[PDB]
Amino acid sequence: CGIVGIAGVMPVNQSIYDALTVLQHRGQDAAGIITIDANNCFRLRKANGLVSDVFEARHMQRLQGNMGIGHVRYPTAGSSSASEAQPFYVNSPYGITLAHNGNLTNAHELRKKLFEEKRRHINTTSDSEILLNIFASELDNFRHYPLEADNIFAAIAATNRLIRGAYACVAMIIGHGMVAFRDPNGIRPLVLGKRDIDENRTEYMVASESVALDTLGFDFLRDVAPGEAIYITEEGQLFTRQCADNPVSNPCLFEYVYFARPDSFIDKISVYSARVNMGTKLGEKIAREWEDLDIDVVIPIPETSCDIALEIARILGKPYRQGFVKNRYVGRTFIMPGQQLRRKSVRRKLNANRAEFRDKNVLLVDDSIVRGTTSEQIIEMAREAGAKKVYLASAAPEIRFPNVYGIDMPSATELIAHGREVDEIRQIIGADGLIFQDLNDLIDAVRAENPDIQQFECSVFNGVYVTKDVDQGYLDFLDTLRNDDAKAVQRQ
Amino acid sequence: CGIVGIAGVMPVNQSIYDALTVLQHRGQDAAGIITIDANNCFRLRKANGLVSDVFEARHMQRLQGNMGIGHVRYPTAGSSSASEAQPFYVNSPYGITLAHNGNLTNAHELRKKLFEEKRRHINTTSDSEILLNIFASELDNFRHYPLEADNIFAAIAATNRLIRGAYACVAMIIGHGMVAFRDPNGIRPLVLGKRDIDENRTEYMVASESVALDTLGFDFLRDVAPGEAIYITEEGQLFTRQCADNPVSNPCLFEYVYFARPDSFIDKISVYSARVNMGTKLGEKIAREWEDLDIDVVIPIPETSCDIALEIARILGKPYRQGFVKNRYVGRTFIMPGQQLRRKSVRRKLNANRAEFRDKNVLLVDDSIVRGTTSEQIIEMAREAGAKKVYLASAAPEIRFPNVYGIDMPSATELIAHGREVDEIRQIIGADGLIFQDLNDLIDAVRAENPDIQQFECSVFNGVYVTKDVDQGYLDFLDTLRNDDAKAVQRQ
Ligand SMILES: Nc1ncnc2c1ncn2[C@@H]1O[C@H](COP(=O)(O)O)[C@@H](O)[C@H]1O
Repeated sequence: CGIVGIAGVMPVNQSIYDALTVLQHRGQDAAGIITIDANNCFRLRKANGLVSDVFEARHMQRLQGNMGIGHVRYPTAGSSSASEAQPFYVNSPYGITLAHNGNLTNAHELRKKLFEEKRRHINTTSDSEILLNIFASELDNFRHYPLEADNIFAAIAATNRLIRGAYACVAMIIGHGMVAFRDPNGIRPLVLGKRDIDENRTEYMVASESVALDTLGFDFLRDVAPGEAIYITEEGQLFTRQCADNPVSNPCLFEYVYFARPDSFIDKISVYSARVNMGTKLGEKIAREWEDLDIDVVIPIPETSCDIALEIARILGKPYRQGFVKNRYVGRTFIMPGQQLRRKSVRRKLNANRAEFRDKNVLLVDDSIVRGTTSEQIIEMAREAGAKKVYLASAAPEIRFPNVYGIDMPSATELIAHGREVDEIRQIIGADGLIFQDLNDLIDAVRAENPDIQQFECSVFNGVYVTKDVDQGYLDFLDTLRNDDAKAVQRQ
Repeated sequence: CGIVGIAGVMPVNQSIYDALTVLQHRGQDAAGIITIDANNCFRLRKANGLVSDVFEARHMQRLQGNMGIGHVRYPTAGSSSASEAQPFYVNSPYGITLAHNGNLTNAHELRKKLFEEKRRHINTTSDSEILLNIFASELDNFRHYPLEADNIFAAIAATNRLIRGAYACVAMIIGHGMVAFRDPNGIRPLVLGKRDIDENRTEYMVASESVALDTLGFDFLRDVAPGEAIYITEEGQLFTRQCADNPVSNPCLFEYVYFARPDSFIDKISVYSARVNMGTKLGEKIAREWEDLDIDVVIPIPETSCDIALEIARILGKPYRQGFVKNRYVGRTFIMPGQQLRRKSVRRKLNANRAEFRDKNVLLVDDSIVRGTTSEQIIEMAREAGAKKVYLASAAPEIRFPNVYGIDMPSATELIAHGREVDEIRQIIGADGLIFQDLNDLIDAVRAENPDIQQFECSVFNGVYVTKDVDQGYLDFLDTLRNDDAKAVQRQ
């Protein structure tokens, strides 16, 4: 998911729209934008589909005000295509709205706490609504008006003690301002920016990625620190505070692997550069370990893999050819009574340039291998195209565990790498040869861009969750959400 | 514009829908599909928008039949966005539908002929409607029913003798079958494919690009030769006949340069390979002419330019780096009361990776330059990013002339290279150095993939129109049309 928040001195709707357009790659399932108009009332518009689908002229009209936050969703367990999208909001205390990217590992607990102690009803399965409510109830502990920045930081701190997992949020509070905070572990991305209009009138902005600041002409100030809370008042003043106890930087290694746009700088690290380095490391490993076999060309599997494979091709000193072209326009498949000769699912996504495979032992490069069904077919497609030997190289290490901090992944039992050795996986997908990026390699490659970061969040590879609170009782609860999501979507 | 036609032994609506999505790059203004149902009646659905927007479940359900044609439009003169899209259909004689990619230079004269000799009214300005009525008019010369393949071909030849321009056409005549033909010069792209169901049944299909055959699992048969016609009966019989005098192969050069997909093989030439070749020619040329320039990095402008730039960087022995990222999703700007318009952005379509320009002399590579408006802003961005010297290389030569063969292009007036010298253009766009590919070189690059092609269609570069019927007078006519087009679109 991706979030944006702009506190400006002029109408923020188009900016929030444009900003979401460049964050669109973080979730195309749904989109929402909410602003505070001249009368101190929220103006909301959220629905499923791309940003362009969701917002029309009549919708932009009503999205009045000089401050608003936006969100683009990625379907997950607890928030399917059918569920209510973000941002959510409550009218008390004062009127709060919030959008978030990340996942609360103690969500269930919190829903219970909220009901028993605060009698606060959570109407959806979105942990975003829970988070908004915990935050809301904490602000309810201040009897006087208006609130002082500390109050808000107190609330935020309290919230950090109560919730667990990964999160990067932005929210607004009527009559006061806009706030944004990152989890104590700095797992989920969040950056701050500004844009001076004139003498003493700066507009501030926060977003999941730097590309949102760029596209709007905002000056990149810095990343929001782990456990830190930012608060911009309605008068344009920026305040900050450390709201966590033991803040640590354990950036999500996946953001760098393929989820984030390569022109983004996350925690002083360039996604593009990081990826190139991944090609260097993998290319070196391949030269070392696959010394004897004869590959004739390196072929990336769109999209992420392009620059990485190029680097590997360079290291291997072999030609790089664009063998697969991605079908940028994917249509809907209509269920019609007797779909005679259907189109191959894989071909729905990619197309193979026959000329690049004929009688060539090819080496395909992909950012990651999750299910393997896909992988198996891509390999199959290559053999169909005329490739003698088809070898696969993954830029990411074996994905063995599901992500519970913000990235939608299938259950541990669906991940083909879970409980399998490289050679088995190779046989299941039919690759003549398979090879993965070693985890420490991947780390060095990213860490090279910023040695200050000493540990990354990489549980999907090692099964080590920085928050420690992930268990099967919890993993199974996520599956209950997913099931209700599937019956809801199936119902539709 | 792109076209597709399938003569199948089972429903074709989803397949045609599938085909058009991989040809979506050929036109995104409007889409249309038309099938002949079990009752020998036309099933049509056509509207403005992408294929995935025009076709909803209820429409697909109506599109019943085992034979149909599809069309994705790119707005041109006469066929503005507000204009009725394709396919078009006449109820007589027999019932004919036609969809085409190209343009008729003698359209205006033909429209007059139709009215005076056949009292055939043309409701739109789309030359396709004229092409259809001409064809219809020719088929109206036959008494006996049904029509023998000979009558259809004779009719097609008669048509070829009256119309002039470039055109790849697909049409269906009720109770008979589908016919496809290519202009006598072989300008517009058209391929034939086949899919074998069993011993006694085969489905055939035609498309502007082979990528459409590829995706539907059709075996590539061959390109439809210039002046040739293809007839596929409702019973599955394929007929081919040469319907033009002195046909010659002059494939459109712009297809290979930018218009077509890299994974297509237009007239035996792989678009990808042609593109890579262009980078060799341009790299060598730069290495020769720009011998003393300090070029720190080769940065391609997405996306056509990527693989080309890669080649140039190899030739120059300079590092290739992704300094520009194309925002895959783009939205519309809104007309709201009171707000200020800031409708002047390439930043909406592109984002610059700052770190890749800082204190560097960059060589920006683009596929072509038309109005120069884009390139100016691209160069500006690169300067904003901190680049010292900004040089520009254009994969295509100077576009000084308007295209009148199916490819949309602004009037000569809006063409920056029209009436200007390289240096002059460089000054207008603010580049430190500007270099274009030599036309003869471009020809080598493409011709290298298929030496049998003597001459190509280069009018946009040299002003030589292979149909020998274009002159200032006619050019003015096309502009009066663009003025009518504007008004209809401004109106909506
Ligand atoms: N006829 C065309 N219509 C639209 N875009 C084009 C066309 N020819 C080239 N382009 C693209 O537009 C850029 C040139 O446009 P302009 O700056 O308007 O001259 C190139 O990078 C191409 O991607």
